[PDB]
Amino acid sequence: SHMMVNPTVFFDIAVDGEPLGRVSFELFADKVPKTAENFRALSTGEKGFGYKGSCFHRIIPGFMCQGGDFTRHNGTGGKSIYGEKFEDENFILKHTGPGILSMANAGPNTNGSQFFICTAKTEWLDGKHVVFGKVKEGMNIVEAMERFGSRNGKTSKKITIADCGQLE
Repeated sequence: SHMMVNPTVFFDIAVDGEPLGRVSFELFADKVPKTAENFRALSTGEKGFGYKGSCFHRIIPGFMCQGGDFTRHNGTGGKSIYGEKFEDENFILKHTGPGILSMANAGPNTNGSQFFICTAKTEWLDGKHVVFGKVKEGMNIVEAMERFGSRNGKTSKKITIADCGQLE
């Protein structure tokens, strides 16, 4: 069969509570359905929990912006829609360049809710982080976010997902 149109999610980002702009993502539901569905549902909040009001805890210039720890706000928390953790679905897609959306994890088969947005090609992550989407619009907003990170990931201003959901 021919694929359905892949879903699209938005984040509205704020910096110290001041609006910055919107980033929207294509989710590769065609190729990585279970992992796309988790991120989609966490973005709408439809299971009773999710990304709205969470922070980007770890940002490294030249490398990636990381968020999705909506329970502990520091990289030690988060949960999936399936349970605390779920398996690596597949490694079909690779970390090819800026904009790629991929799962953060704590080793093999430990996906929760944490994710990162690449700002460069990061091929050393191929085969151990599941790639499941890409920025489709607002890569410039990710580049603005990026400036507020540092080599050790600590942010110099508070970067938050003020609002998020699905646009048709």
